[PDB]
Amino acid sequence: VIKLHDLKPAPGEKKAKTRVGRGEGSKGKTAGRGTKGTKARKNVPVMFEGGQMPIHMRLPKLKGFKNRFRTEYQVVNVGDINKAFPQGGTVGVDELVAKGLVRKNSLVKVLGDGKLTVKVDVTANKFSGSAREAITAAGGSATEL
Amino acid sequence: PKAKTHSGASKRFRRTGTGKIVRQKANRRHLLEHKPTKRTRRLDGRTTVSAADNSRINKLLNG
Amino acid sequence: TLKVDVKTPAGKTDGSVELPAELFDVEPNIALMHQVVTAQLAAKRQGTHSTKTRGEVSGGGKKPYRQKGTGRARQGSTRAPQFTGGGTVHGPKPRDYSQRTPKKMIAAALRGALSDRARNDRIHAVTELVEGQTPSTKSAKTFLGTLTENKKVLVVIGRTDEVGAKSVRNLPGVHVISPDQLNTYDVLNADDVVFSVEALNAYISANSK
Amino acid sequence: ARVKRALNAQKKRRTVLKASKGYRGQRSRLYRKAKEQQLHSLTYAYRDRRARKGEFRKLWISRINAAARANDITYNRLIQGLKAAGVEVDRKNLAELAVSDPAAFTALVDVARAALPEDVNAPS
RNA sequence: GGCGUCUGGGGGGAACGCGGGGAAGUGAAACAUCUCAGUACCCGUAGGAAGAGAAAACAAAAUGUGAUUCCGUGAGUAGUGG
RNA sequence: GAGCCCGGUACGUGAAAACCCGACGUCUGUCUUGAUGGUGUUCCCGAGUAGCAGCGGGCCCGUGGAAUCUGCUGUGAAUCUGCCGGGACCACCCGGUAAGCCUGAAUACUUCCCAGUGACCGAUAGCGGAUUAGUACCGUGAGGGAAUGGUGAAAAGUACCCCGGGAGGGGAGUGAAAGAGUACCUGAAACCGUGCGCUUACAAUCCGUCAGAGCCCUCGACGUGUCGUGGGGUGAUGGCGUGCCUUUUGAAGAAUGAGCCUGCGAGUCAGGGACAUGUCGCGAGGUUAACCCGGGUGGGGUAGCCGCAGCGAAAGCGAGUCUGAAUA
Repeated sequence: VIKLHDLKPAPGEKKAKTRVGRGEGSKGKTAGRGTKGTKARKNVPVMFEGGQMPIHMRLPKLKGFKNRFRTEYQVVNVGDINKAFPQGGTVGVDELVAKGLVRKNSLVKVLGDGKLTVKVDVTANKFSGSAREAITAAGGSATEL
Repeated sequence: PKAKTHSGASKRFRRTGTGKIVRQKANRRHLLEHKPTKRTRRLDGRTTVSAADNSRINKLLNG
Repeated sequence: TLKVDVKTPAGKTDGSVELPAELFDVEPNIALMHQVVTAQLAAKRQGTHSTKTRGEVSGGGKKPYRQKGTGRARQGSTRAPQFTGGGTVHGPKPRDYSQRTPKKMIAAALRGALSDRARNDRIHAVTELVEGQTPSTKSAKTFLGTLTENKKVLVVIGRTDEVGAKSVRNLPGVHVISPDQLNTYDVLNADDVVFSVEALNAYISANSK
Repeated sequence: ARVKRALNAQKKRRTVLKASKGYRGQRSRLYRKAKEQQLHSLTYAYRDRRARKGEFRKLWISRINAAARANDITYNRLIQGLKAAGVEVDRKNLAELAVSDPAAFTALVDVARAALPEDVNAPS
């Protein structure tokens, strides 16, 4: 029977802290800082390079902008359709949300990577011609919105 | 608090699918009057970052 | 699948419960149970420990004497650590100790614990501990003597059944609980566990859906 | 939480200052002065443990050589002779013989006399 | 303006608030723009809490939301910047 | 070391008076002499303001293409086909109706008060202050700013005698113990001395170490004293041997620091922060935040975040995409 004096974490989980500056057997008199200098008294930044114009100040900037009004779509591929719809049939945004292939506030797109032999009445926002054709071949309804 | 990001390292450094780091190349803006086109042509595109500065650039980008 | 017989104070049995299989055949993960109880105790632990560093002590805000000419060392405040009255340096501070263990790890702990007790036949049930609406600890103590001989024991009685709580509260070993706040430390510290039948039904039809 | 440090120091102080009963002055009373001398002391003990071998061997050789030279043979040729004769006795015990029983040592001397080469400075 | 009468105010306070003023050492491996900070401090007035508060607001063609404030996220992002 | 001794707890009781909550009836107003809708045109819809220009503040926004909100000057309009905004601006549509005023609840905070909790301290710590503590003392003054806890179960605090001027002590006593005497729990080290054994006044010593004579103590087997698988203190004499730390190419170093003891004194904490790596749960899924309910550490909470497809400055396309006239 278990008690509280019969619990023990797994081997290798817990580990001994380095207590540094309490002995000249483990780490003493320098604590892994070496000897005198800026990296001994205090520390040093990461974005300083001696005095020469750093990489983040002598390379060009990347070109262009973002178009804040971009519409990123969230994709689904036909492979996962065939892998989570054996019976085939109607497939909407919520049918996809059920199987857990896209997010909840999704704005969806459809793409023809994987094989398609099941029959599916897919509903999405926008498709690709490969899905148009693949649904045309597996005999299904690619009735977009 | 949070770890704030570096503006320059975000504006002159991106990441691809497999985690590579990418930059552009130098001596492209001005004084093109005398630079031959092949020299103007290997400087286009992007280029993968070196090894030696990958770590520094990780530390700048992330926090 | 494990079966339990309800028990009565007057010396009889009412019926049998047929406990689930999945709650009470879980195999325990000792690291899991360790982690979770450690978290519980940590969150119990309050962080009332504070000290006054060099910047909160009284005074010290004047260079007590010269830099040179004196003979003696260099000093910048009369409250620095190396003095006697001076500031704590890296001291205790008021802090929180809670850590965020997830629901699934917690419940896995509890089910595994109840399994550890069930397999060894330490989960007893009971309709009640008392006769009508008058507490008397002698009753409950005699009934637990009937039902158990071990030192320590857990009791799970609901909220409305206040008489059993008020009765068994004062005993040395006992540590009573409501099944809405059912936990793991309180289970594992025990040797036997006495559920009410209402409690079992609530627990099971609350978890199982 | 606050941990007074008294015991955890007293331990080693007691150790050292027990191990320096015989030293003369501040090496026998004070931890910061006996610690140092313990360093030097243990070190000198180590070194002397490695070197008392050579000390004793030197001694044994002086005894052997004087014994032999009073029996009119040199050390070097004695050991040449015993090496030739395959005799196994070591120098500690040759010296013990020299002290206690010179007769047996003279017998060994005679063995070596017998077993040495004829023309010791030959080109062989 | 002078005379009489009647009622108020006057100062203290440990923090918390609102309006106004308002630095510097520091960081930038120098430095003035910038930052430290509209912080410390100073002023005038409060209350048991204050201030804000009922759309001359958001939003994007969705048939949408419906006073304000304080918390979580959005976000260390869009961006701004010798 | 007390569940059953005491104080008190679980629990139930209790307020003449004052104070606070609502509850009422007074008292006070207030609509009641009224409303729903119709119908075509004049009038009103908050003026030195909104707006524009010039210097400025603050808004993610450092004068920039820079809206909205605003401060001082100067100029200065209309009332519903009116006006202000939807990041210069213009036309369309949309929303809203400024320049008059009040507005609770959620929120922040504790001089003081009440009751408790502590993997907080326990007299060089903890509030500066367990002790007369913002006192003594310092400074003209603003202002600084200390030190000192413990007899024992109860003072039964040594009556009496002796030495001494007295302090102080020795006996006699109290007391379980005066190795508890109002300098008092225990009572370390440095430091200060008294006795006992060895050794030391012809010798050049980082003060020790290795060998070791001699003497003294001790345990044991024996025999009139005696070696030993011994052990311990001193140790004549011989050999070897240039303090400790920091920093230095290099210090026994005539380079720095330390009089000695005792106590105190320096990689810490926060944060769903970042990266890397062990371990545990789940597994193409994972996890909740604030918050709500919970005497507790527990249950809920889908807003969010990370993954699951990227390329491209961008439109955009999509296992392909970008450049390019091109499958080159």
